[PDB]
Amino acid sequence: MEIKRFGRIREVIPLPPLTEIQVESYRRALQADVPPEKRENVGIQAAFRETFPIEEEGLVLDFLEYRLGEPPFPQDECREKDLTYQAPLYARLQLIHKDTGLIKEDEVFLGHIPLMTEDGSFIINGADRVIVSQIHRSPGVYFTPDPARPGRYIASIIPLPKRGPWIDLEVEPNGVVSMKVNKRKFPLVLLLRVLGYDQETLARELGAYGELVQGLMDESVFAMRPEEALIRLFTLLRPGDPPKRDKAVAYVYGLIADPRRYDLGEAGRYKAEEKLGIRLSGRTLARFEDGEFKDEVFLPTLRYLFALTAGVPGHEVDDIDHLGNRRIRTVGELMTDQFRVGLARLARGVRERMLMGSEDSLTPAKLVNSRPLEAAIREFFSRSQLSQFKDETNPLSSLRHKRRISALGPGGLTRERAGFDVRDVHRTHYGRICPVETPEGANIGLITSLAAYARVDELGFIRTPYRRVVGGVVTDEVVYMTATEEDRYTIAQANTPLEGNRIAAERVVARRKGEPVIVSPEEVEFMDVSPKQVFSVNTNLIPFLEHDDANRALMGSNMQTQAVPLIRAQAPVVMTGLEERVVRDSLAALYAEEDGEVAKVDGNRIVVRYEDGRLVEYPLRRFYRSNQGTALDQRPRVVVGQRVRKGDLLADGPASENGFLALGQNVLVAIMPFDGYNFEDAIVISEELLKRDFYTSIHIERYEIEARDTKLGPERITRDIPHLSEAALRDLDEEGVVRIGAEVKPGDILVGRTSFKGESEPTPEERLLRSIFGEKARDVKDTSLRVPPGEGGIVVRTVRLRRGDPGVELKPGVREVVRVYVAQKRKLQVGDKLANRHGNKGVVAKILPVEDMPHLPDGTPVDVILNPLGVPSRMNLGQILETHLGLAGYFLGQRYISPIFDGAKEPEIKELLAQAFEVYFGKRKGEGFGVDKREVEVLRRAEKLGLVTPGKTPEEQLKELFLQGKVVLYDGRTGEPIEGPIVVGQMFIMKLYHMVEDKMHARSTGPYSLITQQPLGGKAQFGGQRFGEMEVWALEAYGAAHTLQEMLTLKSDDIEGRNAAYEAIIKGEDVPEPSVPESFRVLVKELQALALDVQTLDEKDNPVDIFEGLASKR
Amino acid sequence: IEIVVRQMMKYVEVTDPGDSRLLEGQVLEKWDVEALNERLIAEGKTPVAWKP
Amino acid sequence: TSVYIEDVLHEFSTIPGVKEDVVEIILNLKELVVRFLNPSLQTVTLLLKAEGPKEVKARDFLPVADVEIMNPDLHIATLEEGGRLNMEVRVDRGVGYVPAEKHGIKDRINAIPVDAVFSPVRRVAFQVEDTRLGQRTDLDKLTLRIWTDGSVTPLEALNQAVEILREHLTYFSNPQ
Amino acid sequence: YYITQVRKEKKGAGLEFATPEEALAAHERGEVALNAPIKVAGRETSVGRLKYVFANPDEALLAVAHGIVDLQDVVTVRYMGKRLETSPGRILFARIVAEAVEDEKVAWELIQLDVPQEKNSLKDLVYQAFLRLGMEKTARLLDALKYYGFTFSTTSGITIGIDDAVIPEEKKQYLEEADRKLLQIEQAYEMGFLTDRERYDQILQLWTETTEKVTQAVFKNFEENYPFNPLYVMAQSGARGNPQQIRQLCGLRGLMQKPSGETFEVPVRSSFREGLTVLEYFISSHGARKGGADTALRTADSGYLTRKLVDVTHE
Amino acid sequence: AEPGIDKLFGMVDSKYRLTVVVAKRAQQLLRHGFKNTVLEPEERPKMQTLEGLFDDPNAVTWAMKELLTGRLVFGENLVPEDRLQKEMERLYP
DNA sequence: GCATCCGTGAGTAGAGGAAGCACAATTTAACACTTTTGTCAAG
DNA sequence: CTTGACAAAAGTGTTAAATTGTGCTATACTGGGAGCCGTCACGGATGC
Ligand SMILES: [Mg+2]
Ligand SMILES: [Mg+2]
Ligand SMILES: [Mg+2]
Repeated sequence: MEIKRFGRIREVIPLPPLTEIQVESYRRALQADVPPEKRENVGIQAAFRETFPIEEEGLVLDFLEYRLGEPPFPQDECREKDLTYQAPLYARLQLIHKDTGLIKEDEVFLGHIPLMTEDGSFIINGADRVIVSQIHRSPGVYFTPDPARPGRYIASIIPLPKRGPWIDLEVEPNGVVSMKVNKRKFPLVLLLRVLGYDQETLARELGAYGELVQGLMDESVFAMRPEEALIRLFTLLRPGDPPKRDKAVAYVYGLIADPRRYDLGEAGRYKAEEKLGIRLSGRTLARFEDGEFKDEVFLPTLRYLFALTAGVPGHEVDDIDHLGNRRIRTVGELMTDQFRVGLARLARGVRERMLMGSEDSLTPAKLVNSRPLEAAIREFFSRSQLSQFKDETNPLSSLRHKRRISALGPGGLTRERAGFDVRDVHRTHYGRICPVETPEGANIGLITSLAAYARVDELGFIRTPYRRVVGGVVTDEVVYMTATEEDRYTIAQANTPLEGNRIAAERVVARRKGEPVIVSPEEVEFMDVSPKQVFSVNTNLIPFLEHDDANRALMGSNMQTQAVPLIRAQAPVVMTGLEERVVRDSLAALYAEEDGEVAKVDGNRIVVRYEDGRLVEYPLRRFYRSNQGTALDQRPRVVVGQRVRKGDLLADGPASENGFLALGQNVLVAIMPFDGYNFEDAIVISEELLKRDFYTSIHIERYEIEARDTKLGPERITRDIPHLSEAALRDLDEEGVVRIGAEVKPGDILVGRTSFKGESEPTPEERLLRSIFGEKARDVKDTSLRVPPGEGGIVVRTVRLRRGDPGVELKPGVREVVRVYVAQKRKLQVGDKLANRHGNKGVVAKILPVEDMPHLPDGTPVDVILNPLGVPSRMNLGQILETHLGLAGYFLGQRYISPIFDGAKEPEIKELLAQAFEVYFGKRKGEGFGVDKREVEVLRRAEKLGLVTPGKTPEEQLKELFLQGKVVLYDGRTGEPIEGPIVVGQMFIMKLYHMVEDKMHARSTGPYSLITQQPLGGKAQFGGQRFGEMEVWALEAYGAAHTLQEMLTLKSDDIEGRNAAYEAIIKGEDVPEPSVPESFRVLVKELQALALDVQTLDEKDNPVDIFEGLASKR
Repeated sequence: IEIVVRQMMKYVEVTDPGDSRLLEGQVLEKWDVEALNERLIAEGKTPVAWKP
Repeated sequence: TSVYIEDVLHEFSTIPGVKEDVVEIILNLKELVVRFLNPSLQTVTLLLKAEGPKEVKARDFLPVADVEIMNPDLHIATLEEGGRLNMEVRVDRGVGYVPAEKHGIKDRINAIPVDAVFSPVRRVAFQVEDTRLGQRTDLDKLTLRIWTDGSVTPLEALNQAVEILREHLTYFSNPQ
Repeated sequence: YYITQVRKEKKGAGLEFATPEEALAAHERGEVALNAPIKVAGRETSVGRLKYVFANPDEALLAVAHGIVDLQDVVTVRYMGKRLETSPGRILFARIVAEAVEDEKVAWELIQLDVPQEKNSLKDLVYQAFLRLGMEKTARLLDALKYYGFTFSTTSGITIGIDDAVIPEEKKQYLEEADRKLLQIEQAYEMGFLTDRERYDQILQLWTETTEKVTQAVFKNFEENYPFNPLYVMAQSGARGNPQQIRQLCGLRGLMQKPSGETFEVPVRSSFREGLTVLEYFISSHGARKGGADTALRTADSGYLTRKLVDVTHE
Repeated sequence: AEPGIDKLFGMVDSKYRLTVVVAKRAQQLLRHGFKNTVLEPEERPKMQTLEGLFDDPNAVTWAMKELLTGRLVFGENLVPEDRLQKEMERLYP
């Protein structure tokens, strides 16, 4: 099956590594392999040098270097034993006695740092997790207008999150310039005096504006000494505390000048220098030295504010949603932030220990307690909003998870308090953030995806590539630039016609600061690389995207993440060209390292002898269970003695076919209504799909149980369970565990367990019963593990962990734990959900035998019938064009690649359909068959519909219908043709994760809640359905008083009523009258706890007791 | 819509207490004050003056 | 209908020395075409013993009387040196499509039931042409095209279908 | 709808004759069509009404089974003592209602026979039957309507292809006219006659008018040349779609709004059939996101109103 | 649609009174084991079983059919409630 | 006329989720012994 | 139905050992520590 490629645009660079946002950021933070003397002041190395040295204020503790050790356990062992994949951390510290001059050095153990796997994830307590990148406002200096009063501006200084307070500079109506700090507004001159600024200094530079400088010229504080001004400022900041200079300088220096408390950031310092046109020595607002404060940023910020208000041409306001003002915090920065938090706590315990207890006899190891540091790191990797359970339904699911961008999390926005403006598609999103891939609902615009060609720079700003255009010719030089840098040029579109490298069009479509213009070739300065750089990886997998509405393209890209792997999965007939790279970068398949020869091929491992002579053996993951329950295994694709080149495929991974992404099947589709089984998105399929094992997938479930120590005695896992027949114990081995290979059904025992009965004398009726049969009560009871309703399959694995085993950390009191893995093979059934890449989805409602399906004149039946009424109002025409191209490939036996916005057009599709008709109809004529009597009838109507040309021969009119994608179709039930030609072709359809097998649930009675005594919720708990307020309104509008009362009392929490109702039904009686609900009794008691006397009365205002006299004091 | 609006016009405000214990500016239901007024007329007392 | 492989407990496993897993091997066994030469025969069991290295085809099954394999070149498994395959395959006679969950046939403890597709007919189509006889001009010409797997000839299948339709037409005889 | 809509032909369409034999004779020669409107002596008829005259509904439907006529051909049928001029499919619709309610005479008063059955006409039929017959008989008519509607849509041949989105010939002519008028607005702006604001408002008015003309050209083409087009039939019957969504498929997309609320000067001049450009696709995404945020952020405002209403009126 | 629902709605002034009459009649039939019915043997509702035709076990179905025959009397303050059950129990032990 | 304070924002489903020590009071367990309570054999 | 038995299961002091509750310590020491703005936006009621 050959592959045909469309398109004209030639890409000069390939896609970057698709997981480099995760992988490269975490390597920079750790610097694990860089020698200690060559390490740069980034990552955790920068955190060590910030907290150290620690001084008592004559003892000093200093930091020299660190190193990372080998992990204790491998990745697969951590998954099986529920461990964390980590590495020990060691620090090399020295203690110096200032009074004496004696030094001691030793290496102290600091704890464990989690390690990232090769694909870019973590193993935390045995589970795979992903750290999601966070977007937030960049630090710096910003100028925005005053919303209340026109012509006025506000200057803001923003540090890194939790690294200082915000500073506001505003010109008050009275003319006084004010500075607001921590919800408190005070005149700026008071602080501006502390920085040693006199009346002669201020008016020299800012006096060239007019009336604004007069508001900074108060003589009440101008003569005041900076020390007096310092104390006065302290009183305003925190009134009530005693004014002392020692306390005063501590507060002012620690608010704007302490590097350990205020941090502008590398990005913030870079932004401040670019805007104000200054150069900063540090990352603080002011610099304290020689016993005085010196200004660094306050003066240049004030000059910009005054000049902006005056109206100088060169000063403009800032757009806060501009992508040059928003930056990304990746996993390395997020981890390092918590590392610095926990390190500051460690230094706080060092200080309290070095001034109390054996001061003369100290060692560095005795001072350092690393418990605070380990708790900070453990908390981040377990209970952070950005640390999420990994999505691995298919290899594409995990790739998308690693490129998501979230505005939520600690230091971010909130879902409820986010407005419209922060959710919009900004013009700078072009080439950096995908405009279509986002969740619908409360998270729309707050979670997004990185563009396919984008990359995050060292300061956290997203850049996109462009090609340099000089003198009308396009060069291959590629420049990555940010949004702020991009605004200065005229950028042409990627589809601009070229004659080699020369621009051929006279009029060129271009962007200037985000808006379309028409320009001459001599005005162009840059060019787009490809149309693929505007969208994300998921959106780039949808062919004919230019013919689909964006609201339905959002559904198509999202649902590709939910497709489950199939045992006979195949690659789509029509592809875009990203299917190979997705499989390669997901690390799910196996490739050869260099040239060699295959020596051994097996279902478990492959051995390759490379041309240098060395043998490398590759084990294969087989029948592994993912986080979502889908089976992940690798199948070999080579034979013994086969020569391979570097990068050749060795074994396919899940949902791949010869190295291409394979999320479904290619089926024959007819577009027509069918007897109402297609009604409102429902789908009809053929029984022939089941016969050849299409849409068949494998799922694995895990079950667990524990044996504990109790006061009454230990629980025992055993085969000898009381009161059980041999039919129940048939599949258990001698240890009480089900044998491997057994078939289990609901109610079957998996692991047998007994527990010691609690001390309780029996009821009198039971005592007489035991006397009659002469049976002695046992001391243990059945507590074994059984299959839940609606589940089952084949037992494929057992795991047994015991106390004392190496690496096993069981909780106190737990003796052993047993785990059982059960696998089932699922075929397509009524109630299962199907979808295509253009957003068309629906559940299977009918399965028909093969002789019932519509069929071609040569006897071939179709596989799927889709309703044409779902197309017009959704405006997703891409599925129609995919069907037309799939019809040509069905007869020609070829597949196609059509890139988005540069691909297959109708004249090319119609030229392929003309070749396919010559084999679809020319074959018939050679075999000795003409035109059917039934086809002549359909042709007669077809020219009354204006579909064919009158006067042509039947063969010529059948070809006219084929070029429109339509054929004559016969009815399987009657043998007569459909009255009009029907669109028939080949389409790629996926089977989604949502199956009716996992969702059907029912309940009669079961567990109840503790306090309210109402039924529990959830299928996993065997809970009932919530009958909420709006449901109660519907029953009231119907006038169904007795039906409403049953749900309120007899079926939720009337304890006496629900017991009597059950006993009446099993006796063949009608249910009795209900009584007071229990939750009303709770409300009365809770109101009495609030010292409120609530009483129920009768017609005569006499009290009525609703507690049966159980709560009345005699 | 007319059922909802009828509930929106359910209250009145006292402007003249008359021969009653009500207070000027007190808000009460229109049904109650009309029943109170027709009782006062039977016993020959000055009625209450209210405002919608 | 059912397969048993020595040293294999279920179908979600692998065999040392064998490239394919049990699921793939069973998918290959659903393509085997077996012809019974005796109308009274209802069930047979085919035995296979192989040692690698070799590609085992359908012709490696041991000969059985009144049983013929119609596609001897069907690939089954690939054996590497050190690999062994010792299996028993049960072939039944029936009609229609029967999932493995409905029959659940196992000859021994570790056997694996297989979904059965009993139909020997692969594809059917019929043509209607316009013929004439003297003055009459609107007459029909009928052609039937039948594709089978070889165990039953198209002429044999046509005769059996005509008898099924004739038998059903006798049900309209006695009004109760 | 598909069985109660009649056919129209254009071959004869205006020819005049003297006797019905002359009109019939021209039909076999191929000069006129079965449903083309002609004039026999003074009235307007067709060949089908003169050629096929049926004595009862059974005879007309037996002729359909033999393929003599279609359900959309207008013929002469005798029914309930009157000589009607309708199609067999409209007679078939009348029998569906008559048997469902088991009263031929009352069912004859409930229906409009001379129009295709659309969403509104079918809704009127249900309400009148509820008034005259009650719930039990109305529920039986609903199931009969459901049964026959599904049966006839399966065998009629309704499908969607790329060529069913027919491009009118007037779109090219309209887009050329707008280019000249737009180029004239720019000419007077350089002369100082108009400012920036009124030049902005005039460009929007030109594109608002052009979009409306394309919308009418799309539907005029369907009702004149493709009256059985799948898109046209779906919208006219009320099954699916409105003219605004049809224009985007067959005509042009139109003007788009910026995130601030302003509208881009250049519209999107391509339909979904031709395919948008990359820049056009990006421009359109601003409004798709805005619509999605309105749905999510304002369902709470509506549901909060409902709870207020319930708690003020529940007594 | 329930059989004869249009005629049932026309026998009462309020639609909720019909539900009250039906529900109380069905309780009477259940309590006396269907021995107090006003239906003739050829009018009794039936259900089809693998073993043959038997009496309909649904008491609500019986009550609706009885009410269509015109042999039941309903109203308010017809008889003392204690005296009603005593006589009905004596007639149908 | 305005500054300050306070309560409100749709439904169902899922699926993960850092002191010692000495010494007095008090409670509990061990161990016998006395008394009560069934069985057995008569009878 | 009542006697004589007969060991056994249960009840009753007695006491040593775990277990728990409480007071005490003498160089001189004398006012905390974490926060830290897309600070949510709008209506109603109260107090100046
Ligand atoms: Mg969602
Ligand atoms: Mg077969
Ligand atoms: Mg005639």
